[PDB]
This record gives sequence, C-alpha cells and structure tokens, in this order.
Amino acid sequence: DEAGITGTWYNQLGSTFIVTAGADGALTGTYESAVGNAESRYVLTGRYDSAPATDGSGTALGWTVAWKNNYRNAHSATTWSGQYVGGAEARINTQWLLTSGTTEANAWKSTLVGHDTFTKV
Amino acid sequence: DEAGITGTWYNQLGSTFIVTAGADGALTGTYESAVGNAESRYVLTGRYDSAPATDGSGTALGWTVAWKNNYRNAHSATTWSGQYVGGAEARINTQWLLTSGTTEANAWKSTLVGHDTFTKV
Amino acid sequence: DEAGITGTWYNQLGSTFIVTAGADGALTGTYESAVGNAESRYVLTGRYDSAPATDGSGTALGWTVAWKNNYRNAHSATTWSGQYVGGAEARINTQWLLTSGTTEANAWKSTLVGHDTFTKV
Amino acid sequence: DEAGITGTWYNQLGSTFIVTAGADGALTGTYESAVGNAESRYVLTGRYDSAPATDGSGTALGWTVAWKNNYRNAHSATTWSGQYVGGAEARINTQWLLTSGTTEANAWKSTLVGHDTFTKV
Ligand SMILES: [Cu+2]
Ligand SMILES: [Cu+2]
Ligand SMILES: [Cu+2]
Ligand SMILES: [Cu+2]
Repeated sequence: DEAGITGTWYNQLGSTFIVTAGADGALTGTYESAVGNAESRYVLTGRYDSAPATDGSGTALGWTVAWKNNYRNAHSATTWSGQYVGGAEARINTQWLLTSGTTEANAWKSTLVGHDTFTKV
Repeated sequence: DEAGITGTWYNQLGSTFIVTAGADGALTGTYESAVGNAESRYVLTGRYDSAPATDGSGTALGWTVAWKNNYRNAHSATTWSGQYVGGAEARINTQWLLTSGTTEANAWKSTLVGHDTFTKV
Repeated sequence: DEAGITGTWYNQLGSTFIVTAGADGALTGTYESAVGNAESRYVLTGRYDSAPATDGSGTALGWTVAWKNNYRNAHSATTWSGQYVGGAEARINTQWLLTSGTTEANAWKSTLVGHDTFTKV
Repeated sequence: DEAGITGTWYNQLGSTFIVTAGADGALTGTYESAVGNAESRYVLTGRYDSAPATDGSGTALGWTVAWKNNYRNAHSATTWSGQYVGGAEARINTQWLLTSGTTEANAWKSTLVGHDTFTKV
C-alpha cells in the first residue's frame, strides 16, 4: 500500500494530510488543520504495516503531529491510530489522542479523544 | 528537553523505549514490548514540542510503532500521546491507541486503548 | 430534551437503543447489539444534562451496558459518552469504552474504544 | 462481587465514589470530584457483571455521572468503564470519557479521556 497511502488526504473537518509512505514502513509529510490553535503546515511522522494481511483486512498505521511550527506553538501533540482501507473509495479511518502540556494539577484534563475519517476527495 | 527526553525509558509492563530527541522536534528510536504479539525491537518515530511553556507545564509529545520487524508482523500500530514531566523523578505519562488491521465487519473491535507511564529507572 | 431523547435509536452497525429520559436526569432502557458476543436485549442505565445550555450546544449524556442477560454473559461492559443534537435530523454522537474482565497479565488489552452515531431512522 | 463493590471508594485525585451494587447488576450511588467544575455529590448509575468468570479475571463494570446537581451545571457527562479486582488491596481500574455539550463547530474538542484507579483506603 505504499502507492495507496502516498498522497493528499482530506478529513471531515476539512483538514489536509500530505503523506509519503516509504518501502520500509515510514510515514513522512505535513498536516494542516482546519480547526484549533493551528495555522499552515506542521511536520508529521509515523509508521504503517508495509506487509499487510491478504485476507481483506485493512492496513494499520499511525502518525504524530506536534503543534509547533514557525507561526505558532500550541504546546500539544496529536496522534492518529487507524487503518487504511483501499479500493474505489479508499479511506483512512482513525481515532486520535490530543495531549496538551499541562501542570500536574491539570493533567486530568490534558487529553482530548476523537475520530477522523480521511478520503482522497 | 532534548537532553531530558533522549535516552532509555521503561514502562509499568517492563517494556523498553529508546529514543533520540532532535533539536527540530523529531523523535526516533526503538520500542521493545514486554507483552503482546511482539519480539525484539521495532522502529519508532514521533514528534515533541521543542519549545515548551515555561510555566511548570509538561512537554507534549507522541510516537508510533508499527508492529512489523524482521521477526514478526502483528498487523497493527500503537500511538502513544502524552507529556514529559522533568525533574527528580522524570516521567513520560501517556495514553495509547492500538489499531489492528481488520475487515470492515470487525472494524468496531479494531482499537485497544490504555495508558503507560515511563520512567528512567 | 426529555422528549427529544426518549425513544428508539439506531446506530451505524444496526444496533437498537431504546431509552427513557427522566425529568431528573435519568436514562433507562435496553440495548441490542448487532455485533459481538451479544444476543437480544440488555439493561442499560445512564444520565443526561436535563438543563442544557441555550446557546446552540448539544446535551451531554452517557450510559452503560453490562453484557450479561438471560441468554449470555460476555464478561464485559460498554460505556457510551456523548451528546444529543436535536432538530430535523436529531443525532446522538458518542464515543465508547468496552472493558472486558481480564486477568492482571491481560489488563493491558482489556479495553476497546470506538465511536457510534445514533439516529431516529 | 455485590459485597466487594458496594461501599466507598477513593481515586488518585482524591475524588469519592459511593456505590451500591444490586444482585441484578445495578450500580447506584453518588460521586464527588476533587477537580473540575464540580461541587458536592452528583447522582450516578451504572451496571456490572453480577456473574463474573471464575478464572482469576476481574469483574467488568461501568457508570455515568452527568455534571448537574443543585449547586452547579457543567453541561457534561463522564463515563467510567473498567474492572473490579478483588482481594487484599481491592481496586477498580477504569478509563473514562468526559463529553461536554458543544456547538457543531466545537464538537472535535468535546471529549476528554483519562484513567482513574479507585481504592478502598
Ligand atoms: Cu500475516
Ligand atoms: Cu507559549
Ligand atoms: Cu449554563
Ligand atoms: Cu463464563
């Protein structure tokens, strides 16, 4: 799925995920969020299963974005964890964890959880 | 916290996380899990906030492991999302999402969620 | 939203959630899952915000199902946490945690996480 | 575990959970949080597996709190999902989802996720 994954993907929020999949399992690219304390592109990296099961199963993958770039710093990181499902309407179906840096006293409220679905259109 | 983060960390399961923090926000290294469908080391990559708040707050970070290496392939990926808290007993406090590749019919049961706390000892 | 919430709801898996909302914040009813180790109806209970904000915001709510009834026992419980959004196409948008009873050694893999969207049709 | 569960439990934040376990799987009680937009006690309800496995496994359970009482309304609900582990130092080990009522535009940031461990002392 190196070919399948590589490219430009869009989620339900209107965010844009630009990724390259390496033959060795790497994911590199940029993320631009349509929401939150974010502007322009941010580095991302991740990993995917470069030899998935041949049985109909999706391809596991994940990636991280730390919310610092030359424009802003939102003192946070999101990780998406999910699977790529190939075919006529290819999708990446993810769940994510967004942890902000907090004091000890606020750690209980440090982590948001949600779900993003990415499509090629 | 490039110095703070860089090195060998151990969680409550007895897993070993070996990371280098780059000046530019990169995280690279290897993960070896004490549990699950896993043996030996697996590549990991991630990101962290290289200019955290100076107010007492932790440092946001995350990383991914796809569960494929030369020994096995568990057709899955974990993402940890959390924060580094520096000082006498430094910690990385994380929550994680483990997504397995599944068919459409099994997607509902694709994703495990838990929490790992990493220490230097 | 006592009137709004009360009734029969269906999710994207084809599961059926039958609830009564009490004036005092109670949720009582039955759940029947279309997937998993489940058959027929199972008791559920929960709570919702009986005096929500008047600003356009959704109405917070949650409920639990333990997966035991007269037919089976799957030694697990799901909690859904989410919000009711009223209007022409009313929805309940949830995220859920399914914890199985496990030994200590398997606790790391005890908890599934997903997301369900319920509609009146 | 009706006897095991029933009573007063305390988490790592200093919150107090007072529960009765019914023979039929019910959980009823009150929760008082040490943190957040909360004061005094709030109703809770939930469910647990009243006939757990005899193999060493924990007992699955969950409960909800909507954050409305006579003192305040934080327009939110938490669900804890977890397991009771009996014996010399009994514990309830949970993960939780806290959903706030939000507008559509803020739904992405509606849900916090964390983990609480409850003890009898
Ligand atoms: Cu295989
Ligand atoms: Cu700052
Ligand atoms: Cu209000
Ligand atoms: Cu059994």
